[PDB]
Amino acid sequence: MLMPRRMKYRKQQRGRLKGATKGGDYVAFGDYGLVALEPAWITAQQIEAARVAMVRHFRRGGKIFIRIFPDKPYTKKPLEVRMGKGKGNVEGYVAVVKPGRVMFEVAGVTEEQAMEALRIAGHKLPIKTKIVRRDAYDEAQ
Amino acid sequence: XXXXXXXXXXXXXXXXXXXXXXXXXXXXXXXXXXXXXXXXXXXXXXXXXXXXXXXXXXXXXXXXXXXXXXXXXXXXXXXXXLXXXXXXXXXXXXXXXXXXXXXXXXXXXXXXXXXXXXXXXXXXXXXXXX
Amino acid sequence: YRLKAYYREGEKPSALRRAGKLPGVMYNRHLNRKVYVDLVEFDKVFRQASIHHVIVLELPDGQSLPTLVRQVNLDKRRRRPEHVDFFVLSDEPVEMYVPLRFVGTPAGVRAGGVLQEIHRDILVKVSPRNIPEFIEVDVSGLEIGDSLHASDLKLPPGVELAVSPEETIAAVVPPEDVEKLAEE
Amino acid sequence: MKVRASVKRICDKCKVIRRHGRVYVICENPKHKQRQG
RNA sequence: GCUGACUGGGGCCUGUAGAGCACUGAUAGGGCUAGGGGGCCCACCAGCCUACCAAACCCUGUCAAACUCCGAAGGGUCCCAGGUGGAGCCUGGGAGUGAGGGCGCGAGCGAUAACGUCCGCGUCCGAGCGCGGGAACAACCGAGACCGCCAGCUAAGGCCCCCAAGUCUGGGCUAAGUGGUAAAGGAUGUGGCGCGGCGAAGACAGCCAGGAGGUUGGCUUAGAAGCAGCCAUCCUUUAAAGAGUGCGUAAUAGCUCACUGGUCGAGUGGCGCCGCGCCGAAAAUGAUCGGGGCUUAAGCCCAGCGCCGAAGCUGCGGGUCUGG
RNA sequence: UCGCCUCCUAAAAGGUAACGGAGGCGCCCAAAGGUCCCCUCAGGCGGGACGGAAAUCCGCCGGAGAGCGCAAGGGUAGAAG
RNA sequence: UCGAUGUCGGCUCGUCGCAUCCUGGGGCUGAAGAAGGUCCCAAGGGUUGGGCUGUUCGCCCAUUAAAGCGGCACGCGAGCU
Ligand SMILES: [Mg+2]
Ligand SMILES: [Mg+2]
Ligand SMILES: [Mg+2]
Ligand SMILES: [Mg+2]
Ligand SMILES: [Mg+2]
Ligand SMILES: [Mg+2]
Ligand SMILES: [Mg+2]
Ligand SMILES: [Mg+2]
Ligand SMILES: [Mg+2]
Ligand SMILES: [Mg+2]
Ligand SMILES: [Mg+2]
Ligand SMILES: [Mg+2]
Ligand SMILES: [Mg+2]
Ligand SMILES: [Mg+2]
Ligand SMILES: [Mg+2]
Ligand SMILES: [Mg+2]
Ligand SMILES: [Mg+2]
Ligand SMILES: [Mg+2]
Ligand SMILES: [Mg+2]
Ligand SMILES: [Mg+2]
Ligand SMILES: [Mg+2]
Ligand SMILES: [Mg+2]
Ligand SMILES: [Mg+2]
Ligand SMILES: [Mg+2]
Ligand SMILES: [Mg+2]
Ligand SMILES: [Mg+2]
Ligand SMILES: [Mg+2]
Ligand SMILES: [Mg+2]
Ligand SMILES: [Mg+2]
Ligand SMILES: [Mg+2]
Ligand SMILES: [Mg+2]
Ligand SMILES: [Mg+2]
Ligand SMILES: [Mg+2]
Ligand SMILES: [Mg+2]
Ligand SMILES: [Mg+2]
Ligand SMILES: [Mg+2]
Ligand SMILES: [Mg+2]
Ligand SMILES: [Mg+2]
Ligand SMILES: [Mg+2]
Ligand SMILES: [Mg+2]
Ligand SMILES: [Zn+2]
Repeated sequence: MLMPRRMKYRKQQRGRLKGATKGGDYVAFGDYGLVALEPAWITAQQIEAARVAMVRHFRRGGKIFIRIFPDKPYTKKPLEVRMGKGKGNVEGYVAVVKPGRVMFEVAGVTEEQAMEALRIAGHKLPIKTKIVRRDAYDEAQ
Repeated sequence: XXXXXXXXXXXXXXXXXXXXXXXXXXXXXXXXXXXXXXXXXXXXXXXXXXXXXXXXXXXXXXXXXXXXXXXXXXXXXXXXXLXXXXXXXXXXXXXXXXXXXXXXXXXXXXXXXXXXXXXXXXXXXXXXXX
Repeated sequence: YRLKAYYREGEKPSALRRAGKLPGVMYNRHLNRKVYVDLVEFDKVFRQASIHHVIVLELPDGQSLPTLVRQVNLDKRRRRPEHVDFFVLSDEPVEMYVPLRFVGTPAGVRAGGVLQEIHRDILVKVSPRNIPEFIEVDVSGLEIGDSLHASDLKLPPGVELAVSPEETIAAVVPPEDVEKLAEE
Repeated sequence: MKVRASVKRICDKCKVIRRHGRVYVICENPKHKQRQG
């Protein structure tokens, strides 16, 4: 999958999901990008499932830029166990994405391709998405 | 009207040497007969007697922006203008007169011509060959 | 590129937009006024104007002063403009972003790879009067390996730069085909 | 391809109709025939 | 005996929200560059190349309860002021209580499941299962019931009948009974904004004609002729016709659409939004939004006048507890 | 699991729970105490006999990242080292 | 609900759901026909007898148009066992 190589703490509280995006709202790298429209924990297996979908659509071509990173520990208690006895074990890792974050984005591929490519990856994600392309993203001078 | 602008501009410039500007019939041909008709007074008149077709609309505006109305007898419908800036006007016609009678079409298909300014006629085309 | 502006006294910015306008501001050494522009109209300009070309504003005083966007703040969600910063041009030397027009088919593409345009601009200081349009760039020749950058561009008359200039501006990276899964 | 939740066109000769209050996909080639359910 | 809660003005104490990487760690790509596969290798003296691995470091993008260069709102406390309250403070007598619960918000746990669980502030129930609304219903909305009245104004919620009061007045929306409660996801459902593109030098649809020569473009174990992956990525005679839009041959053939001629001779296709609706939608005794029923509404949205409506508030009479 | 210490959870005073998250203590020092006087680190880059990539040296550059008996935090070179 | 709500399986007796096993309608089929597959509509009525195990369940035997899956305090002990 995709996950941190080291850590200071193996497990962490759940935290909340209010707010916009904090950052990562403009294209920055490629020509097109997939933006999140709802709050959600995107799991490593979801990210992978999307990325492969990408590389799979446009076989041998362009560059894909995964911009979200699963570094937050997802926990789960053993099958059929009661409440108590301490915190559960790490089942996987997630990426906390809030409305507006540009999760993925492609480069070096025909427009038509960028579309169907990003559309598919959307389906793999557990939230509503929107495709876009460089615009007022030139945050400069 | 951005591409049609160049179209008319070109028709006019070409409509300059008005010596054999004629318009007749023998249509409904294939693409194989394309290079055919396009060989009449081109193998005796050279790059002087050619056959170019364009929008009737844009064509009827050309004749206005440079006197040559009277094309009322012949105007409506799908038409072609066998422009001949050089090479015998009556000779470049003695061609379009045969190929037509050859491609299987009665001696009835000639919609007037303008020889160096002069409204020809219908039957006045069956003679421009003989 | 003509874009009209209007003055703002000091009434709820939330209203301006809940209307159809886009609040903003004008400034440089001297002068700094709260202004605004029609949203749907400012967008049509910026789409091409961007921050690479000078946006000539106006006002009631019929004073068409030249400027260029210093920064546009977005809405994060809804992702649309929410405020603009207009920099009024003078005669003084100013630093701006001039678009890099990478022209040519890099040998690395036909071969194997994608032209990742690391930097589609480059802040450079210059004279308002003398503002370039686009700094062309020689891309052909770049193979799969590393790629040209920063200190490798034809800097027009009176236009140096505020870069490293080691800052890589482009690089050809091999393409991604098949064969995946490394964690067996 | 008959009764699904996602009814689209599949091919240039497929036309999206709507009768009996439902969305049907009508087309020359019988397979593409769809509904919604 | 004015010091109370609460409040105004000062002074600081602080590190949450947020944000941000300067610290501690986590981070994707790129550059540069110790190494190490290894590579041309003139062979020890270095060396050169590398769409692999890859430090440190810089650039672009980010991440944190146990990160913080930074940092609110607020909160705490002291001082000066308001504040006469079943306020406070001091001493003593009598206790009961030490199973709490729901709701909101901030965290943990949980699986951001539970009429779950554990803390934090608040609030109600508890003890207000007294009253009005919510069909019914401890804790949702309204409101703190001393007693009496065949008087009055209101609250929430209502004003077609059940059922007290508008079948009220203007502008819209919906056509499903949506309203009367589910998602991703679909769709020429309706209505309204946009912004571009084409069109009376004739667009859009339909119809009529053409839709060609380079040649079956090169490349494939069978073959691949416009229709499996690439280079060059173009030419020709042209009104206009691709090294081709689907259908289709084993492959050709065939039928098509890209484009334009021409009739016709007024608008017409593209996408981005917003409102309300359609499908998506299967569970167990008999059904229904509480019922009847309701469609320019008796639904939804937005203005307005007016009424109904509690044990709340007035009016009238009475009792009682404090203080003066 | 049961007492004690550090950090978080703890909602920027204090306090605050759960079989919540993550680590320590049940010692030690006669110098690791008192006072007086001096001294300033870690690393980075050079240059260096054996010298790993830190032995000890030399030269710049370096406000603290070193050190402070042991956990963690706070603190600290204008010293607590 | 612990000042008591008898607990598995069978028997008996039904009744309901539909996410349909058969039967009836129908679309697509890689549907020639016949026989299938799949999806949509549809419970009106049907949905066998045995061997083994307390069994539910399953595995077999022999048939069948079919030998459906679930609910009713895992229906039914003031009805039986
Ligand atoms: Mg006082
Ligand atoms: Mg006080
Ligand atoms: Mg105060
Ligand atoms: Mg913090
Ligand atoms: Mg935060
Ligand atoms: Mg204060
Ligand atoms: Mg009291
Ligand atoms: Mg007492
Ligand atoms: Mg207790
Ligand atoms: Mg309890
Ligand atoms: Mg308790
Ligand atoms: Mg309480
Ligand atoms: Mg409690
Ligand atoms: Mg409480
Ligand atoms: Mg909870
Ligand atoms: Mg509870
Ligand atoms: Mg709860
Ligand atoms: Mg407790
Ligand atoms: Mg109370
Ligand atoms: Mg009550
Ligand atoms: Mg009761
Ligand atoms: Mg009540
Ligand atoms: Mg009630
Ligand atoms: Mg009272
Ligand atoms: Mg009244
Ligand atoms: Mg009211
Ligand atoms: Mg009434
Ligand atoms: Mg719905
Ligand atoms: Mg939806
Ligand atoms: Mg109305
Ligand atoms: Mg009263
Ligand atoms: Mg009294
Ligand atoms: Mg605290
Ligand atoms: Mg606090
Ligand atoms: Mg000493
Ligand atoms: Mg009893
Ligand atoms: Mg059914
Ligand atoms: Mg059959
Ligand atoms: Mg049954
Ligand atoms: Mg019984
Ligand atoms: Zn079809």
